[PDB]
Amino acid sequence: KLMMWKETGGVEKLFSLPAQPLWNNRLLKLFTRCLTP
Amino acid sequence: HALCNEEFTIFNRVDISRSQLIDELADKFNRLLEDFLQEGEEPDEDDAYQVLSTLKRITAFHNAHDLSKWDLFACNYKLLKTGIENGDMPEQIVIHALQCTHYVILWQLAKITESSSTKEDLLRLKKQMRVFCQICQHYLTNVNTTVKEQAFTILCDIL
Repeated sequence: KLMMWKETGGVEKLFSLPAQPLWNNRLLKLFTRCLTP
Repeated sequence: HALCNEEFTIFNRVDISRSQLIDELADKFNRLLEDFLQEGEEPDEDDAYQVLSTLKRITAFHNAHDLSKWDLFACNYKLLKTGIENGDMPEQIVIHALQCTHYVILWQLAKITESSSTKEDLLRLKKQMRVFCQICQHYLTNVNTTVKEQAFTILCDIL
């Protein structure tokens, strides 16, 4: 769990990933396409 | 999901297996829910355990699998409505229902991209979205901290 949180705990990943974890790349795109510049 | 990649020549077999598993889970869920809510008398605890166990599997699979052909939005949304109306439902049941409904809404969107769907489907998605947010708000101001935490995450991502 701490290894994971070191993977994703960085704020750059914190501001580029969903809060509720979505595993499929389809739904990840559904979210991250709303991330503008 | 790792074994269901189309480019690999196993999709037929893995999809047959996927279909059987999800089918059994869906039939059991519907059958159990009919007696669960029932509007007629008081529910017990072992059947609540079974319902929670089945829902924990359907939710776990609806995060990477498109369980849309087995329309469940009616089941989950009905369950949540009885929960607001009575105010005695189990917390984990609320949490996993609130998760599975977010998943079904997200996949419904996933399918609105091909443009093969008529305007009726877009309006249906709007109707399901506004209904969901209303229920999530009430669950953002609940007594159970786990429930309120799950509400926040889901509402933020949906918005």
